[PDB]
Amino acid sequence: YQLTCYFTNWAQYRPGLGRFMPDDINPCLCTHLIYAFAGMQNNEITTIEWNDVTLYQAFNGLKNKNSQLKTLLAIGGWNFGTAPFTAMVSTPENRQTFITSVIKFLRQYEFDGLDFDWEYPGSRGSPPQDKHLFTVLVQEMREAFEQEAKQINKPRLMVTAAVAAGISNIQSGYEIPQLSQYLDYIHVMTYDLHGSWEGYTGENSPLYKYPTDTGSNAYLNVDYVMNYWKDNGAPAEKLIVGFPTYGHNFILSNPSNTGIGAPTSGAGPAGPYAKESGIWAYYEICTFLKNGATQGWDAPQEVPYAYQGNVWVGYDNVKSFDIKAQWLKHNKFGGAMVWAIDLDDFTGTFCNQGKFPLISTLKKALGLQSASCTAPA
Ligand SMILES: CCNC(=O)c1cccnc1N1CCN(C)CC1
Repeated sequence: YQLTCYFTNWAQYRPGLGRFMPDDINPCLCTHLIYAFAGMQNNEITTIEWNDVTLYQAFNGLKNKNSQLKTLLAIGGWNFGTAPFTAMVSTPENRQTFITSVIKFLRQYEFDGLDFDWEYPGSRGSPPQDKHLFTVLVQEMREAFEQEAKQINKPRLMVTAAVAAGISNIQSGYEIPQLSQYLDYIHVMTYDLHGSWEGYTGENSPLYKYPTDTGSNAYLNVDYVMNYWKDNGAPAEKLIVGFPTYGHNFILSNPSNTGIGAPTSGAGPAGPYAKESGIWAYYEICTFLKNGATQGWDAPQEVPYAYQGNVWVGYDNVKSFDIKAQWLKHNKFGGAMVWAIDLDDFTGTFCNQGKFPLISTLKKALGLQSASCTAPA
């Protein structure tokens, strides 16, 4: 199994104990590390933060401590949107310009591959033709990587993608069988499956449906999404399950109603570290629990929740990560990806469950405890 962990280049701006840099990553923890995010200018890949070059060096320098560790650069993300992707795939010339730039960039800064985080082909402004053009782009990148590997006599660069969990987004976004052929790994975003935008409490990443989930709401769980990808053409072995080291919080309309599907008035408060509206890092959630919140367990969906006064949070813990990992193994998927390494309790001081408690749970469960962690020769 792979254990693939996203690192975010804005975690550096968090105050005090929240500050997270590439050198805070245990190089033995994950099998793959993904750097979020790269940008695009004139159909060519670029940095986005002022100090990305320095951070790349520290990030890829972690491979000097683990001979087996591989790194990838993720281009795009939510705020990036679809416009530069649409423009880049719109002509063969623009795609070639991009692919050439990527090969040069990854080799220069010593990344082992590219993760496409186009959110999403065929939606959020992206026209219908981008569904097929995304397939074309990925195939062309894969084949360019194959050719480059032989010309310079080095291992081939990897091409992966973070992909939609919403069924509508999947249907308008991906030619699954064709796309799966050329991608090395498919990182399925099996989280953000519920949120305050719905007007009621719901879990961030429930494994199974809740009894009341009817119609299209029955699709908002890890099991359905992963199986949808598999049943519609993606090989299980290439499919990577998304694991969140964060939760979504809510403001309860009635503090007396604290169950799944309880009416809410909006997003819960930003945390003191990640400072994200409606989102708490796992370590921020641990503070919530320590400060007197009541623990809940969503039994049908195998995930925890917690509430105090008018604040409700749906999240993942050691128990839920374990259950999901056992499920993953039973279904013979390629492994797990984690958003994000900087949201786990990396210091171990918030949750008192050791360093990186959530990711460590996956490392143990996926048979990676005895994985090689030695500097290269
Ligand atoms: C911060 C923006 N993140 C992304 O675009 C992203 C890219 C790849 C995988 N997961 C992503 N998240 C979507 C937003 N969620 C709140 C966390 C996970």
